[PDB]
Amino acid sequence: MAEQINENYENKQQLVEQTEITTFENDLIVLEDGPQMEESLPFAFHGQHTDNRQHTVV
Amino acid sequence: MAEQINENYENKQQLVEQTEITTFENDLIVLEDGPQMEESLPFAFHGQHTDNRQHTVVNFLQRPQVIFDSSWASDVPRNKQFMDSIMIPDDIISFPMFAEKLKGFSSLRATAVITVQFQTQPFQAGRVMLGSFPLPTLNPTRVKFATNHVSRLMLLNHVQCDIAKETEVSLRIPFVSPYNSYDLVSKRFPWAKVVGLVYSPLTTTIPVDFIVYGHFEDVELGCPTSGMLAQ
Amino acid sequence: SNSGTEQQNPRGSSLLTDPESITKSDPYNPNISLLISGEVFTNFRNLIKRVNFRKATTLNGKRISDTFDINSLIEAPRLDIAQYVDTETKEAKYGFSYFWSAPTTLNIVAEMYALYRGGVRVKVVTEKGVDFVRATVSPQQTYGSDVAPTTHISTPLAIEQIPIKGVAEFQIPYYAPCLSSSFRANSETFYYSSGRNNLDIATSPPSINRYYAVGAGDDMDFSIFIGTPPCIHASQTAQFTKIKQGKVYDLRYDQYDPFREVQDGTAFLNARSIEDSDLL
Amino acid sequence: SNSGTEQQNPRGSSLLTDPESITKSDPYNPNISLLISGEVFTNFRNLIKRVNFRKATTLNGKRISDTFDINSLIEAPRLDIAQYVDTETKEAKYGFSYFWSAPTTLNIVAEMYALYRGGVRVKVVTEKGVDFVRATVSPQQTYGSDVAPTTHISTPLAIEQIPIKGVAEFQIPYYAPCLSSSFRANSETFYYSSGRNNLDIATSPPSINRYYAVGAGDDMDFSIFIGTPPCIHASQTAQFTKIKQGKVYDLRYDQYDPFREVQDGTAFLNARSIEDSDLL
Amino acid sequence: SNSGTEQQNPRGSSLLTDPESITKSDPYNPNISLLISGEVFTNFRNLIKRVNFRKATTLNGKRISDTFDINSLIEAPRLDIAQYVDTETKEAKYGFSYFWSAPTTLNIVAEMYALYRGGVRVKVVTEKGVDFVRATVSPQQTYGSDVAPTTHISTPLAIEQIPIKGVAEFQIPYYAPCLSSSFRANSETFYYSSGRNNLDIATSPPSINRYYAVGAGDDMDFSIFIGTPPCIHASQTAQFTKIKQGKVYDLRYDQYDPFREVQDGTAFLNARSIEDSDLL
Repeated sequence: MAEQINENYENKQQLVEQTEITTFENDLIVLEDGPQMEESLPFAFHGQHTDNRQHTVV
Repeated sequence: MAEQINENYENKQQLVEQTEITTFENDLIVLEDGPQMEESLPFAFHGQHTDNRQHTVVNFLQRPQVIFDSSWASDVPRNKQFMDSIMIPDDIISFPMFAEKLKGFSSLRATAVITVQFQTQPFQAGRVMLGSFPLPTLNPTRVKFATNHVSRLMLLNHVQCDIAKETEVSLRIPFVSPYNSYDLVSKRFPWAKVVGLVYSPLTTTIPVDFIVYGHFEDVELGCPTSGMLAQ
Repeated sequence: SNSGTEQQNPRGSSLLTDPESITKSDPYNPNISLLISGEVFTNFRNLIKRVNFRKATTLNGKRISDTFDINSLIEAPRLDIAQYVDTETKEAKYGFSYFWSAPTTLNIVAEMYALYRGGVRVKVVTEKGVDFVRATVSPQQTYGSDVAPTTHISTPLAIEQIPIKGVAEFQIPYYAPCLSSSFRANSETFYYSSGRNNLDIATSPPSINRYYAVGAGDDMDFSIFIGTPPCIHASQTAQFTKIKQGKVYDLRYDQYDPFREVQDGTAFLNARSIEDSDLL
Repeated sequence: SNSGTEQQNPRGSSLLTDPESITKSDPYNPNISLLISGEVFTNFRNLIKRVNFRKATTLNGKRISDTFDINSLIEAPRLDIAQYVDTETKEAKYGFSYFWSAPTTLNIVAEMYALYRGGVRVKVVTEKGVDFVRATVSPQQTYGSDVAPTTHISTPLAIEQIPIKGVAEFQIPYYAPCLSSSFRANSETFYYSSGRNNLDIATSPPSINRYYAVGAGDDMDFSIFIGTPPCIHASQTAQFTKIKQGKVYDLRYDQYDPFREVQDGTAFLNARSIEDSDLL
Repeated sequence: SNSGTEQQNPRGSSLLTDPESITKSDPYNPNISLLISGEVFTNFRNLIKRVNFRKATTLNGKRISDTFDINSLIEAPRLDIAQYVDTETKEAKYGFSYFWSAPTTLNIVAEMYALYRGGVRVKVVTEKGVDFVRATVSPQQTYGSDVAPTTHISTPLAIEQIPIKGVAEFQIPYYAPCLSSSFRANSETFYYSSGRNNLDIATSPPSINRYYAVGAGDDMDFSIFIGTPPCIHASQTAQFTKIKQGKVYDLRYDQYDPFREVQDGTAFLNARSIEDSDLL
């Protein structure tokens, strides 16, 4: 390997987030927010719209 | 220590690579590349160009160097020179083998060794004296009175040769100076003046030939320098 | 990652390790060359063993000998510029040409490297009626003499009998003072890095046409990668411009290979080999 | 390393540690002052013990006394500007001058510091025929009285006999209200930081010339470094411009030292001490 | 610390943790609401239980019924623009007005949220001589029919007797197909998210004036914070501009509350409710 002595740029290996297919590799800052302490309603409350099964593409 | 709280600049202590003499201290990035996984050919494959030995710069100074190669007939009498005077080490380090090596050095502190050969077929007679007057540039008042006569040279540090007995003769002159070393960039303060007198004249017509060698031992080389002065 | 501030793919790093895949997963498929091709290719050291035709000797008479340098065969032949003149309208058309020559499998690999080491293999095809073919190497220069002998008494001799073996195969060893030798032309004259050797192919009875095919001997090895050579498009062999007296092929070539058709291109008028100084 | 973004050699850091050598090795040679000099110098506290001549009293008559302030001796004397007028051509030439004064070893060190603490040593040389010399200190100010006495009855007395000891050596202690005192002039008048003392040197019989040499007493100590004083080149002592009536030395000086030659410079016409406000 | 390069106080961070104090110490004082107020307030879920008056039915005749939508009571009433014309000088003056309406404690909280869930509490005050008051809910729409019935036979009935209980208190449950319903107007027509209910308040004997006070039932809950509503200053209730025929109050209001004075403001001439498109 060609050896490289870097001290002015951080190997920002985070700010690298693949989401299924797309890979973002970012400089400066990555921010994320929303309503905190997220919960979900139990399945009796909804789920009158679905069957008790999942369908893939296969 | 004046205390310093730095958080915006890295104490880039690497990117600092001394290579023998030169120190690089770098910012941004240092890069280095070439053909990877380097090997070397075994020594049988090459090494027909070298001897099984290494030569430093200290040898090249321990090598004998021919200074004189001449003769002297029966016409020169006692108390007269048979060889030219030699300044130590000016008339030695001015030969290219030494001068090319001493270059890049500030100074030299070493004992010098003057060796002289003598050619004689067993029918020749005579004796000859080889002395050394210390620091001739510092006491010029006294040089030619301590070297114009045998018995004022031989009480100095000297070496004699019976022409019909000694075929080689070597005088060891240790370094001696008001200083620590011998300034090479200015060639200041030679520590001896080798002179060669005739202790007794030749008894036949056939002159005698001689070779004068000179080298150094106990060598302490100075600091590396450019070695150039204005003029 | 795939991007950053440091050089993401320098040379020294490309030789050893590949960058991350666009999939951020394993990008490699398994080698199945042996499963489809039926054979595996990994090193040019083996591929140069393949023998193809290299030169042809036609423009001499009915001779009993043909002497020529061996290292010149590791080079690819010189490309020449051909001047064609229209026998009718007298304007010039210009193309390219291999004068009784062509490159080999060997020459495709040897032109990527600087030095060579090992023996060269030469196989000869002659015309009908030839009974024998003999091969001998000689030093080309009796060092210190203005002239070289015309015979030798301790040189190698190798006799092949055509009407019972139609291709005369010879192997010329590596005889040079140095570890690895040079095979391209230079102006060095102080002492030499090439092993300068002749090779004399005889025919009994004497004949005119000699077809030579060259290939790599077992011990063939090249040393220093230097880069891809100057090339010419292979499709340029079939492209032609028509003039009165015939066809002018962009890449003109002779019957170097005694088994290829003679292309229907008219002879040129002047030939000039492309020099290194002609490149613009 | 030798370079960087932080201050590579501030004051507080220079007092304690040196930067890396250009050799990136040990740059230090061993102390051999005792081996060549035969003595070792490390502190100015010892060097001030050396006594040199400081002032001279000539321009009074045949008196039996000479009273003057003690702290003024720790100062270096005032440098004066000398007006010379050419007795012939009547144009002015201008030089420098020490009016019957000169600095001491002590004064070279004391002018780097702000306060002092300890006793001053005064040694006197008189003319021929003087039999005795007496020394006494007195407070210069009877606080709250417009006048000070002309005698005292409990003050120190110290008698040296010249024709049996030619140099009259005295030591004046440190008598001041404060820990460390001040020795330079100020306009402070509310209460005082200097110990204001007189010193009366008598001669029996009364004489005219009194030569004083000053030095540091054992307990001499200075306190706060302030910086290098205003200096004058020592070579300027021998440089002179010639005019009709004689020589005009750039640095003119009197026979302050009863053992130095009298320089052959003509007397000036006016003297003006360099004020702090004269600096440009 | 208190400052930096990252966002020092985003929303998601403000909900959980406060920044460092300016004192760099504990900035918090202990809760003493129970010690001074005598009561503790922490959640608007409890505060909406407070019942205040909301609307009034005056402009009908002597009827025995009054039907109106229930979800409209969770909204704050529409603010109207009032045109006043000077009976003398005939120039227009312009103010604001609540047409026989006003907001409730409930309406201050409900206008910060998007959906609701739970029952609404309605309490009625009638005029003298009324003996009974009856409450019933009905679906407002017989789905799929162009008309809704005028009676029902299985609906809830609730009778309060005024001369022995002067305020007729009723509680209307949450009857809607969805988990949490919507209470504001929309143009959605495909299928519905609101539980559309009527509420019929009867009086025996029939009367004209019906005063309604609304509040939150125990099970009242709002869902999604959306933001502060469009407001009007409460001080604007007392500010007025005088014209010939009387006073013109900036915030004009009717006797919605059967216990408030009738403000001495002249009737307007035209009313226009502020639409969402009128905002500039």
